[PDB]
Amino acid sequence: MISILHYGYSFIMLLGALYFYLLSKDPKGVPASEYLIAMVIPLWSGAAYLSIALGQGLFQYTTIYYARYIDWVISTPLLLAALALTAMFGGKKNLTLLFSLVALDVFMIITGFVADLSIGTTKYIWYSLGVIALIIILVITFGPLRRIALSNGTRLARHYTRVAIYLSALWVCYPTAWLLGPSGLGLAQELTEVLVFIILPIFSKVGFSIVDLHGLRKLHQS
Amino acid sequence: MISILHYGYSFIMLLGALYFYLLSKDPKGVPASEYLIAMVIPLWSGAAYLSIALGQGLFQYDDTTIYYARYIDWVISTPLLLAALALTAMFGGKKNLTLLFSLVALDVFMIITGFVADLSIGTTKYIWYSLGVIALIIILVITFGPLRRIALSNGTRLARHYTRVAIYLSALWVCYPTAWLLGPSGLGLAQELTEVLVFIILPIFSKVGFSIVDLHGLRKLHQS
Amino acid sequence: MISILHYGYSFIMLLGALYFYLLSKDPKGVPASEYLIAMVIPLWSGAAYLSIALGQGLFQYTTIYYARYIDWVISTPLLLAALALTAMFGGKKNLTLLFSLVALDVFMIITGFVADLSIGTTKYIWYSLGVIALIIILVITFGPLRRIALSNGTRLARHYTRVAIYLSALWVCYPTAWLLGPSGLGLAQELTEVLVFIILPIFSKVGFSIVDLHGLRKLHQ
Ligand SMILES: CCCCCCCC/C=C/CCCCCCCC(=O)OC[C@H](O)CO
Ligand SMILES: CCCCCCCC/C=C/CCCCCCCC(=O)O
Ligand SMILES: CCCCCCCC/C=C\CCCCCCCC(=O)O
Ligand code: NA
Ligand code: NA
Ligand code: NA
Repeated sequence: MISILHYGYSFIMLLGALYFYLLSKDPKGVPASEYLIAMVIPLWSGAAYLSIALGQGLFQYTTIYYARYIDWVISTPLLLAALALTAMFGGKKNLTLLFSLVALDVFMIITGFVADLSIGTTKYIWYSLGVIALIIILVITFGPLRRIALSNGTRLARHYTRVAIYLSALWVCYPTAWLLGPSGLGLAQELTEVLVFIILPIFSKVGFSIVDLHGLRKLHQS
Repeated sequence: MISILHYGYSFIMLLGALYFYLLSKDPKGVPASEYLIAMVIPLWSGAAYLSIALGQGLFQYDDTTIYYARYIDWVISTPLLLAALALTAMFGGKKNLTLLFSLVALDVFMIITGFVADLSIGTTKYIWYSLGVIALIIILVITFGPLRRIALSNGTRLARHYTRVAIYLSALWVCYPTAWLLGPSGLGLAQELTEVLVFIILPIFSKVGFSIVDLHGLRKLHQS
Repeated sequence: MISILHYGYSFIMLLGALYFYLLSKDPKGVPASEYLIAMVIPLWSGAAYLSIALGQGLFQYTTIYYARYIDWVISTPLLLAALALTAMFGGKKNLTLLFSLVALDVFMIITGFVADLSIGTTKYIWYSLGVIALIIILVITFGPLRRIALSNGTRLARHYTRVAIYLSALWVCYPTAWLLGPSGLGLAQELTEVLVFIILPIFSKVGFSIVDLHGLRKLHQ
């Protein structure tokens, strides 16, 4: 079942990527960079999850699904780049703030991988450092990055706020599931965790970019 | 012989790098970025191939030898080659860094699928290989489609140079997956030594030859 | 002792990062990018050294403190980015020159890691390539990068020269200690090398950015 769930996930990622490609051909004032990011996220995630479907992107250590961290260390900084570019839509870019989010996010994913390879107190030290990074990402998202969005007008700021809440609600679920599942407290079964880390990322990747791209495209004049 | 071939390759990479450095000192309207890219490609490749010459950048796996240092080479040198190609198309005009990074992403993916295919067996190997070939097809579609249209937007003379470089690169690059499939990593029709020689000769043309053709052509556009 | 030294180091890195964050809130004409670089360097290094403190970022092979290379491959190109941005302060950026330093530096760290995994002549081939990369970094630092600093006026060039000497003096210590210690000739003891690679980087990361940011901030008035 776990293999078939990952094949299904990879197929959905491919369909999402093809949909964003089709949208990119009639871009409605959204820059090509947003369409590229929206395609790379699911194609990379799809490849990483295909490796799990094929029985390659996991090892016994309990099963470490290490291909999830290979996925996230690329897909999650790109999702924050997408969020930042939405805040900056129609205005000056702040690439310093964008790269601040990239740095926090790459660190967060690495601490999760090291936490997964760790045992005892050590595991929860790494986990806690990753949670601290996520807290700072959310502080930036609802603080300075939101102030940039507000500077780009009512309609853009409304859309940014929707995308920021959508992202934040889904992202807090990842460390929650991690802690409850086999990598942490071992309260939830492996299959439960697998389903959560199939369904969450469908919404976090393809769902996020449908919401984000549709909302930006709606701002288009003629 | 295999060790000596790799030492020889690394020496040729170093000579190429020194030549591009000397050209960079009298740049003839070509931006410093193009000279830097042209030097990083052969120096990185030369270091990776030095690791093979020293007996380090390879291991035994499925009874075959995986020359893993080739993938360490290509995952850096090949996206830089497409960046060089893209910057040629954009010469004298607005840069499209979105298209350039599209090529970088496709290319890094392509090299990673090759490495994973090499570590794989059976149907799994050809799934990864096939995904890398699809990435190369999309790179070539970009090269002869939208990237060529950018070159044409920069005028007849630039577009003539771009088209020459695009054909040169494309002709060499389609050889890599062809050799890979025929050789020990794939169907095992071609012998290890044949594959070693192909993956010594091809990259001399793909790296140093490409940047000689590209930089000479760009420098020729300069009026002194 | 080795574990406690690494915990202490990680704590000093955290305090440095928090100090640079506080400076960033009243930036005195220094761009946000400089404060971001100044924070990433010690936080990344702190995390890498925490892995050693916890007994994770090392293996027996001699002990390879592999977490040092994970640290340096990110922290050292960022330090050269900081140095390059200082030279370019108040003028046009030369990102080609900056990325030239990044490329040489990442290569240098990788040769050190490969040298550490190597034995005999092979070890010293990789080590020598890394030393050549460092010499080119220093030639750039005191040649073309210093000429950019001089183009940005007397006060900036005075500050740049101070931070270039500070960085250069510390950086030449790393390959010297590496060669003398267990990874090289094995003349210096493991504990001596551990202390050198605790003290040097405190000056190379937090000390460097205190000197750099204080000097740039002083140019505001
Ligand atoms: C294991 C994973 C490895 C990851 C692999 C990473 C690849 C590194 C290189 C990428 C392409 C570089 C892009 C080049 C940037 C564009 C240059 C540019 O903008 O040039 C401006 C102009 O030419 C000057 O005046
Ligand atoms: C091993 C960890 C590797 C992490 C690499 C980072 C992954 C890719 C994400 C990078 C951030 C992309 C930022 C794009 C900025 C676009 C700016 C613009 O559109 O003008
Ligand atoms: C590991 C595979 C993916 C790694 C690379 C991902 C690249 C995609 C992300 C960023 C695109 C950057 C676009 C820059 C836009 C600037 C404006 C322009 O000139 O078009
Ligand atoms: Na967006
Ligand atoms: Na070019
Ligand atoms: Na600086």
